[PDB]
Amino acid sequence: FNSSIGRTAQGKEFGVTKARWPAKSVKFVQGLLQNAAANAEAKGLDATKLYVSHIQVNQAPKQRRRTYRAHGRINKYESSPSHIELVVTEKEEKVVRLTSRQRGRIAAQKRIAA
Amino acid sequence: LKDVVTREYTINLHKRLHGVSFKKRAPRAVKEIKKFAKLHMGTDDVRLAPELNQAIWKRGVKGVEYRLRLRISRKRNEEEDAKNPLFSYVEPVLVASAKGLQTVVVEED
Amino acid sequence: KAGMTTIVRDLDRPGSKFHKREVVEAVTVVDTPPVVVVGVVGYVETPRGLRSLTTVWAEHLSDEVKRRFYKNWYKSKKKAFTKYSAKYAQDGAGIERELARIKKYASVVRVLVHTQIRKTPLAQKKAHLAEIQLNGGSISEKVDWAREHFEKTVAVDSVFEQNEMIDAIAVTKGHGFEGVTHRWGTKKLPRKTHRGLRKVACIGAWHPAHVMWSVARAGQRGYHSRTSINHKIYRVGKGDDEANGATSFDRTKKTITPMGGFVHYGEIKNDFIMVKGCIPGNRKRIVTLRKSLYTNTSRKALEEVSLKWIDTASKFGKGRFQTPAEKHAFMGTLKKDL
RNA sequence: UUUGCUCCACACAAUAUAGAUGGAUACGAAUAAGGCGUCCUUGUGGCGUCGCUGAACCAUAGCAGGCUAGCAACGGUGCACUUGGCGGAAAGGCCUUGGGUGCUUGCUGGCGAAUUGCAAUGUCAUUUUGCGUGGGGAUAAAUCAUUUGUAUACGACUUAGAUGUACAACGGGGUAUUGUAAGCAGUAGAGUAGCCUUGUUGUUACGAUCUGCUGAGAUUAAGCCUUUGUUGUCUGAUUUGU
RNA sequence: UGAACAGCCUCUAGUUGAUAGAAUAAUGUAGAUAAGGGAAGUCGGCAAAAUAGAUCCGUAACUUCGGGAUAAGGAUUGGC
RNA sequence: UUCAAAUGAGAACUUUGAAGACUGAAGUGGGGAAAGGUUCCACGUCAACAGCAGUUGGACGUGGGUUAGUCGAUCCUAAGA
Ligand SMILES: [Mg+2]
Ligand SMILES: [Mg+2]
Ligand SMILES: [Mg+2]
Ligand SMILES: [Mg+2]
Ligand SMILES: [Mg+2]
Ligand SMILES: [Mg+2]
Ligand SMILES: [Mg+2]
Ligand SMILES: [Mg+2]
Ligand SMILES: [Mg+2]
Ligand SMILES: [Mg+2]
Ligand SMILES: [Mg+2]
Ligand SMILES: [Mg+2]
Ligand SMILES: [Mg+2]
Ligand SMILES: [Mg+2]
Ligand SMILES: [Mg+2]
Ligand SMILES: [Mg+2]
Ligand SMILES: [Mg+2]
Ligand SMILES: [Mg+2]
Ligand SMILES: [Mg+2]
Ligand SMILES: [Mg+2]
Repeated sequence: FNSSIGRTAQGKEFGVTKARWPAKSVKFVQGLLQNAAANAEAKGLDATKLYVSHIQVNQAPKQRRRTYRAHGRINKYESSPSHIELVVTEKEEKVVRLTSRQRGRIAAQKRIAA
Repeated sequence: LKDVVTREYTINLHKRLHGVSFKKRAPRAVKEIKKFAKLHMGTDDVRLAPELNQAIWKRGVKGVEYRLRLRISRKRNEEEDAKNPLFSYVEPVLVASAKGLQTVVVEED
Repeated sequence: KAGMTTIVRDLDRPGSKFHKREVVEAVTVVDTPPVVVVGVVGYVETPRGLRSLTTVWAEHLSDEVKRRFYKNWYKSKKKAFTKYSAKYAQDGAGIERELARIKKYASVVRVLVHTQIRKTPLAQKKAHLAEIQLNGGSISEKVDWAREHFEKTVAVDSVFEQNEMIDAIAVTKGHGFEGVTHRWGTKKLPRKTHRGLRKVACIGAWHPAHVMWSVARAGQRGYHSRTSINHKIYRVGKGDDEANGATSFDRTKKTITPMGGFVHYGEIKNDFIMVKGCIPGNRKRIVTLRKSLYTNTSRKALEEVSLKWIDTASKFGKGRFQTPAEKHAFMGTLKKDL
């Protein structure tokens, strides 16, 4: 979701030219990261091995307002809310079928190269 | 070396506000002073005395003085310090003229 | 490029109304300290064009040229050419073999030179490194010349002379994004024009159903490579020479530097080239002065030029004194005392 | 930056194949002319021969090629070790010298093969990569952040920065702009109103303005130049391996 | 201040509300300036510029005798 | 528009102080007619609403508040009905 956003040098480390600083999204995500860390501590998981094994954002139901346009017209003015879920996990670390020719060849190799 | 320190500087606001829109000369002077304090003291938290704000605004939004004599004191941030444990406090120095003055380390200890 | 100034000289052009008469001419001063020879490159002819075969470097490289090989000099361990300098260990056998390869092959020989930017009033500190072709003598003699000139300096008087036609190659002054009116010189549209008049009204016919490559359109103006030619050298000044700005007619002991210095550049402490007219590029910009590609016999070339007077008044305003002594003589004693 | 990186050798595993299955076997020119051999007096020479296709030439036999005994000649081939010489058009190959070490079908013997069951590519090459083993080798940068403005819409560009022609903020000087600051004084000032002993440039009050200190004062890089002064600053983050 | 309930500045009272931060490319919208020429521009002086208050001079054709008329065209203006 | 403090989990926007400005009395002041209908005021309070935000609000929740012989209506007639 990046069309006609601006360019910056801070996207070099990711191999892109288009990157931003969405503060509200970051604050919500780090609130949920704090919750997952606290849940891991309550479960007794080692904090140093934790990594974001699953994270997923879904579209929540939209919230409607109205905007007023020229010539007495009315358009939608909607929020695009989010469902966010994330899971942090600990890091952790043949029958052969040969024909008669194949079997005879293998036996011949065995008795020739010994 | 020692972190708590007070020095008096002269800031040249004329060259910093050169060509700035008239309705933002004084606000830009405020931000310029905060940048000046951060440069000289290395403190992201810079606090301006209200009498310094008065001195900045003394001749309106458009008439900031060419030069300003500042007393900048880096102090320890007590009472639940923020991201950094030091902050700069900027005060106006009562001088007839802000010309001809060099940076001086002021100690009253 | 340091700046520009003014000269007065007698015109020597029989048939002209100003023959044997004084003319005022603008000149461009180029600060040219000696360049340091630090390597040689051999070039072989191939059916696909000219190809570099090998490069031989000098034993010792200064920090100003080693900076050219770094993006973060202050942070680096500065290892550049340290293992290469070991090829000069016993007798430089590897160096000799590479120079022999250049002599045997390599129909074209070029040296690597770098500027002594520390001798200019520039803040850069990072020397400019360029390849310069060697002309004259056999290929072996060219390689030998580079050999004894490694780590040595070459002054500008050994390359250029008075009255010589030379060429200036430089990147022009940048102006960023520009509209068609000033980028291409198109006509301004009438005042009554709705939605803008600094435009080209019709950028194409219906067919071909495309905007042609030849239509004037807005974009980058300036910062282009330009090779301007046929600039006559008016003075090869010497840095270690008091009265650089003096002529035989003037004889006032003064340097080429204007009062207050060249604006945005500084002072001329080195050798310099004074060329008639103006050259591409702005002040402080690196410029390459090339010898003429053809022999010019237009009688505008091969015309000996003798300067009568060089203007050194301040360029930071309407400067009306050539020297501080002249200013003191005119004004007298001031409240300031020395 | 996990005992990372790199080269060499062998061991395993994976990966794929625009498609091995004896050998890409090297003059240059002309074609109403040439090649080769030979001789001479060395030529645009004499003589002879050849082509009419590579249907050639070279390689070619051995459990996919085993084991072993000789004869004859001192040849032919492979492998490392080698002595050099040449090759830059994309050289990365070509010509060599000298021993060693195998094979030799140049010629004679002796032993083995079977049942893959009457065929089933019947697997014999070679890009690339990873994991191992044991032997050498070397010991950086770039980006973000900060910074400059020779650059610039943003990206991009161009500069600077770990103790110094270091950088910065001030200060000093130069340069430049305006046009003589404030303050003080004046026997300057059209005068007017008072007060006197009406001085013979008397006092008081108001008075645009004028004169001196004063080409003074102010401003001066913000994209001016310069600096033996003062004060400070100088290891934060990210990533990259043949 | 001024002729003035004009414009401009201030007192009482009221407000300091209109998404903000950074940077100053092109093209815009609004506001301006311009050497020499002076309508050659354009359908067309569109747009802009020029004029402008007050005092004193001086005002033609024509006219329904009321006007035209601020015709036209000039001079002066501070402070003490 | 700016500085500081207070409050608050959170302050460019709330409150207080300080400063800089504006409306400049045919006002951005003080009242009323039509119209609205509780929007007035207090306490609590921020899910939605406020062109961002919000601890604030003409929002949300709960309450309080409009006192006449003399001010009006009520009476008279108007064009009319
Ligand atoms: Mg697009
Ligand atoms: Mg867009
Ligand atoms: Mg965009
Ligand atoms: Mg709308
Ligand atoms: Mg409507
Ligand atoms: Mg400007
Ligand atoms: Mg229009
Ligand atoms: Mg100039
Ligand atoms: Mg507004
Ligand atoms: Mg004009
Ligand atoms: Mg004019
Ligand atoms: Mg026309
Ligand atoms: Mg016409
Ligand atoms: Mg008009
Ligand atoms: Mg008329
Ligand atoms: Mg606000
Ligand atoms: Mg909101
Ligand atoms: Mg209320
Ligand atoms: Mg309520
Ligand atoms: Mg009554």
